[PDB]
Amino acid sequence: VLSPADKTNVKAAWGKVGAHAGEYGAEALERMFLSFPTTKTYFPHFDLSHGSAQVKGHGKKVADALTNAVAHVDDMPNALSALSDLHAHKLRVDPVNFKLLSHCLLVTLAAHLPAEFTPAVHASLDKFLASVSTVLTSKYR
Amino acid sequence: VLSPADKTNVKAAWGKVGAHAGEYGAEALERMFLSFPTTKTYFPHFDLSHGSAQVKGHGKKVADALTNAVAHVDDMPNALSALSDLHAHKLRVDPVNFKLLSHCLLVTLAAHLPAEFTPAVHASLDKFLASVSTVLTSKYR
Amino acid sequence: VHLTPEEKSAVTALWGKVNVDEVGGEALGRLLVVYPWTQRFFESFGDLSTPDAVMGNPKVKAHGKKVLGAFSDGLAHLDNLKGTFATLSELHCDKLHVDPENFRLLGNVLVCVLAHHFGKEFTPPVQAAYQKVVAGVANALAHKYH
Amino acid sequence: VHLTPEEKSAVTALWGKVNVDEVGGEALGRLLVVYPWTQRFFESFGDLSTPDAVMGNPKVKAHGKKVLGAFSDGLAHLDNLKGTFATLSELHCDKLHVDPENFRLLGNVLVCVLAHHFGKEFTPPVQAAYQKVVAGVANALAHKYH
Ligand code: HEM
Ligand code: HEM
Ligand code: HEM
Ligand code: HEM
Repeated sequence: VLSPADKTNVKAAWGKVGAHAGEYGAEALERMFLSFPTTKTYFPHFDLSHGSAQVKGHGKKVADALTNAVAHVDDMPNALSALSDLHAHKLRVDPVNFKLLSHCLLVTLAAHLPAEFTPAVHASLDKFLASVSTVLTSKYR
Repeated sequence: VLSPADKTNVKAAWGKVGAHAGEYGAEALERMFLSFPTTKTYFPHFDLSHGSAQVKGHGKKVADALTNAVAHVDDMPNALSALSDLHAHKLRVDPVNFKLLSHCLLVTLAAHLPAEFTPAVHASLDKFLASVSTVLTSKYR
Repeated sequence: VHLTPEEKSAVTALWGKVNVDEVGGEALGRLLVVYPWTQRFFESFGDLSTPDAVMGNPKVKAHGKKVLGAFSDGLAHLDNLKGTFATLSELHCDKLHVDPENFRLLGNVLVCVLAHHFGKEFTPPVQAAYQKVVAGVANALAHKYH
Repeated sequence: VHLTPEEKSAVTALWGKVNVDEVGGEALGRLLVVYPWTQRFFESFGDLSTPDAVMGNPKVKAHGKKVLGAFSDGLAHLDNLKGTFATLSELHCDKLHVDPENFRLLGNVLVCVLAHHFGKEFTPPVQAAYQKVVAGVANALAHKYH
């Protein structure tokens, strides 16, 4: 469960991301594709070259979904319901992959927010991304 | 989330286990220690030899907690809150290990209950052990 | 892989009693029922809405026999799993786009099915040898991914 | 560890800029804060109840320096990680009883720390190289477990 302090830390850190969300989402994806190539199996229909428009576009979508979750941090299962259905019933991405994207998002935030990525904040963001992953995987079976 | 059919399936299977719960618990542990030797790091104080009494006694406790969970299948967090605290604040077993014991328990059940271990019951039991695992690691951080 | 002679021979003797057609059908079928997301690769097989439909599906059954047949032929190459499954690894990656985590899930389902079939004969040490085999096959199947 | 020479030069290039003493205390400290169950091995280290207690604990900082010193030394032996880390693998298994999953968690935290310190210089390709390195070290440290 997220604690009051976790929620504060996540809103603060995401607040600083601001209007960079999209860019950071695309970077998180590129990091994932290169560090964990098996994740590429879910995107056979994308051009995955550096700077690809499909990657930027998808980055923004992911980032917007995370922004929505932060905006609704006290009601995430309902805020992400539609996405939860989509992953469970259509996309059917193996659960292990969520841990990989989460880690790459943390690396990306660390690379861009040196003053805000303290140990406490790192801890809260990791818990937050784990909670998002849980919600997204909750209807799989 | 456990559906009505899952609970029924889990109650029926566990019902046949009956007075063998303790023997199966011990057998599941032995299979885990042998198949996944890294799990032995949590029991440096046990004699882990075949038939040692610590494994037996511990297999009984594990099996009884599972029996209690099956009986409280609709209220698990509450019924297992004490074990949840124990694992989170004292034992501090890494979450990955729960998957390993769960697999070994399923193998144990398939071994001893061939007519009852149908595909649907296999599905329910794996979901049930996953939920139990989730409950036991819910207070870790 | 790092298989002890008593382990190598425990695998081999058990495998000689296996009906590949039945076990294959059962392993793949159970994979699809227990981990429903794995159905994503098999939309053209037909109806997979219920366990009964999955287990009775002839395309599921025939695909299971094919998969386990290749697994079976690999048990004669334990000292070289990588070279034996190399072209299969490439196909799974480049043509089929199958997340290798699926190979791990099937392995564990396979181990449960062997236990279901052989009961008492599938002792703790026999299981440990098969766990090493199934992880070795999984790793060989994923080795050419890029 | 299969590393291209250009990956190996990126890894070495960056590592040349690291203050191992400081990065060692940060990585160990963050492991114990983010994944608090790992504190089970350090009960003699005193107060680990809040983030500042952990991050500034002189024993955590000294232990971090020791861990990262040994890790550095491994970066000079990328073609023989298993041999380099054999006695430490044994020690972690037989004396300290450390679940090897802890080595994987530390690797991931080390990657976050490198990213935190180097910012943009820690490009996606450089990360990818470091991920192969931390997995290889974790694997080497686990290799003598039994
Ligand atoms: C932080 C966790 C994640 C979130 C918030 C997220 C969110 C999203 C969003 C917003 C979409 C767009 C759906 C739409 O068009 O409305 C999407 C699609 C998709 N996601 Fe997820 N996702 C997550 C993790 C992953 C993972 C780990 C993978 C697999 C590696 C994955 C694979 C896909 C694929 C293949 C699509 C379809 C892309 C396309 O065809 O355009 N997602 N996701
Ligand atoms: C199915 C999930 C599990 C359940 C239901 C479970 C249940 C229990 C129970 C009932 C106890 C005894 C507490 C007491 O003595 O009153 C216990 C203790 C313990 N468990 Fe868990 N356990 C599970 C998984 C694991 C895993 C995966 C590990 C690590 C591999 C583990 C390691 C331990 C250890 C080391 C103890 C203390 C044993 C002793 O010192 O006597 N458990 N568990
Ligand atoms: C023991 C591990 C496995 C082995 C040994 C194996 C082997 C094979 C073989 C020999 C083929 C025939 C390819 C050809 O016609 O040349 C094949 C096809 C295929 N496999 Fe596997 N396989 C394994 C696991 C899996 C899993 C777990 C999945 C997904 C859940 C999967 C998905 C597929 C798919 C989608 C095809 C193509 C079927 C078609 O043509 O419609 N495989 N496999
Ligand atoms: C990169 C991975 C690691 C390396 C290279 C490493 C290296 C070392 C070294 C050089 C020592 C001192 C050996 C001695 O006292 O003779 C040590 C001790 C120790 N390590 Fe590891 N270590 C690693 C990861 C970890 C992890 C992740 C943990 C647990 C979370 C851990 C737990 C310990 C403990 C408890 C000691 C003994 C502390 C004491 O003196 O009381 N290590 N390690």
